[PDB]
Amino acid sequence: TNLCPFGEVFNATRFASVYAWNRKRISNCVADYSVLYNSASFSTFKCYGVSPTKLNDLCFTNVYADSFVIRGDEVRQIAPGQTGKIADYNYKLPDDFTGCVIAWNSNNLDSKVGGNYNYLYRLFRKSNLKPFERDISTEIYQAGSTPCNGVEGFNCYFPLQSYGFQPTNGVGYQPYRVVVLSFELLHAPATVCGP
Amino acid sequence: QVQLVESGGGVVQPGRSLRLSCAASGFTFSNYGMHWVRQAPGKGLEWVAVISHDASNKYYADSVKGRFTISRDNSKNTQYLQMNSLRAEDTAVYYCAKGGGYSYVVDMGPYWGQGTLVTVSDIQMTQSPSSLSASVGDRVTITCRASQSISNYLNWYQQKPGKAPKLLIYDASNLETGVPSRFSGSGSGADFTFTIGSLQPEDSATYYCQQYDNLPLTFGGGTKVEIK
Amino acid sequence: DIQMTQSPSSVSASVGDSVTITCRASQGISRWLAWYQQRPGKAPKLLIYAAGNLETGVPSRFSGSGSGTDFTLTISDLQAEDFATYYCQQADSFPLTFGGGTKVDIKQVQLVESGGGLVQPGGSLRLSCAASGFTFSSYAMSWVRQAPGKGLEWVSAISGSGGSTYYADSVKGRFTISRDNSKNTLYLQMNSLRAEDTAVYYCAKDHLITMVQPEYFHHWGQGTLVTVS
Ligand SMILES: *[C@@H]1O[C@H](CO)[C@@H](O)[C@H](O)[C@H]1NC(C)=O
Repeated sequence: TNLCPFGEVFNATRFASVYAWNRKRISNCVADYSVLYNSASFSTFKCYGVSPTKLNDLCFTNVYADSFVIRGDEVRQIAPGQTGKIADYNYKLPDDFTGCVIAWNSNNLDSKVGGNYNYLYRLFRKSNLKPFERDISTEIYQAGSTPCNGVEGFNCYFPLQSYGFQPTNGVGYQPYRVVVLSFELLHAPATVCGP
Repeated sequence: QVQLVESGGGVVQPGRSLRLSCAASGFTFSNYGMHWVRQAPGKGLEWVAVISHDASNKYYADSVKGRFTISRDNSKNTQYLQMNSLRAEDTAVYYCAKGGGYSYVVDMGPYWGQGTLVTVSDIQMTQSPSSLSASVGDRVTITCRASQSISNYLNWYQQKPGKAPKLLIYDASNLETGVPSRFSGSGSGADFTFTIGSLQPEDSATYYCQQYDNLPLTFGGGTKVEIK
Repeated sequence: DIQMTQSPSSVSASVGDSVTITCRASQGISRWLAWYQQRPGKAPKLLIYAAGNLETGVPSRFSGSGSGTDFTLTISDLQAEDFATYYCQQADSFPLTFGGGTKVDIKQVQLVESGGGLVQPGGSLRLSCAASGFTFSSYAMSWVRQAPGKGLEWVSAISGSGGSTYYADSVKGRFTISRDNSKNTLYLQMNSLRAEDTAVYYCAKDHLITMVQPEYFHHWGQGTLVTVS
């Protein structure tokens, strides 16, 4: 009787940026989704494919968890068939997504008096991102026709922009923690059932 | 019932072209993607190339760049690898591995083929010691350093002679099914340690450590363990 | 303006006793605090970050608690190697402020610093911080100095790209900080030295990837002594 270590990922002290989201693999344990579904502490709980109404009696081969931090206005962009800065340049989901996402407000931890500038996002890219693709490059973007030559100047901008978080900001400009769960199903023994 | 087989092996003179084929079964091949790994006789492992789930992003190694081409055909559950201008240092055993679904090209696990023999007639990981000897019931400790921070993105392999590598420890000391509790590990950041308890005669093999933090996959030097 | 008051100033105990230390703040700092210990003749070592997050190498015998304004630190069993000086600092507003310190009595990455020396008052000096084994441009670097008989004091910091500069109130207009990404080195150019500028200067770094703000200090250097007379 091994319990799935969900405490290490949901109750983690430090989270990752949206452009560098962390991925964790969970296997060979027993998971109780009823406790998570009855926490009354998550602002948003909406997902497609599987019904959250007590469907923990299913066996899956593996479970993958993705974590990142965004603001309130960009929470809607984390959904299949969505467009925006995040959906195109930072995190893209397939149209046939099979999983669930959990988001809650964390203004009491991630905010900082005077401004917290350690959270960044990508604003310039040559083309849209494919689903489940991670880009961590820091190459100087060429906006016009004059090559940047590795230096910043006219029509040469850094591809990353830093979030500005303050405790006095509005609800639409407050940090939010997002957790994404994915279920894999193959011709495998599928030891992850969680009765 | 996931199986992988190799085809197309042979002997060719330098300056010609050869093509290999790998067939997959037991899963949806259409939206996962595969890897290519080779191992020279008497040397370590080396990552070659990877393809996406829709044949839109292809990546190669520095030593095979410009001469190797990877192709996909989502109609027969087969994979193609085109080799041009083969040289003397291309004599190695080639394995086709299973990757991560969609555009996750940094996923790789316990899914290896039997391998084929072809003969022609960044982050740096250091592993120490290069060799080790012990008695029947000694304790074995292996260290695998890293060139930078890779977080918890390290796993360990075991390879018996004449056989494909076997995964024992994955994702920073998480045990895998069908593995005894004797094997264990610890570490995070840039320092990792692999530990073996009360040794047994059937533990004589070579162990490797490899990282999957970024696209260029790199392996460890290796350590041979024999009973004294 | 955000100075932290630390009590008690000193405490004496035997082996097996329990010692508690309180660190207050002028205003709420949420969960931005750290604890350090410094043995005589050695650089400070981090023990607890955030509020109660134990370090991997520190034994589970050290515990911390508190949030907002009141913070406490407790040692379960006192041993012969637990006698040192402890400090508390905040990392949410600039400039960063350290604690007074508490005295307890018996009852991969490499950093090299050079450039210290004796100079006439009113002169100038330049210090260099050398870093290797990691990505220099992915972290923010800070300069910290300690008086020969006083506590720590935060001097200045530099951003990971070089576009942001932070200076203390007692060094503005006379000090300058810069970095060279190509050579993987950090610079500290200072002018108009006074007799009150004699201290051992340290080079600090954070374990986590921080690009704009230094926050905590996980790695410390060896230090250079500068004497003005
Ligand atoms: C996280 O911690 C809180 C309080 O410590 C607890 O109520 C919650 O169940 C924890 N999360 C998980 C997934 O156990």
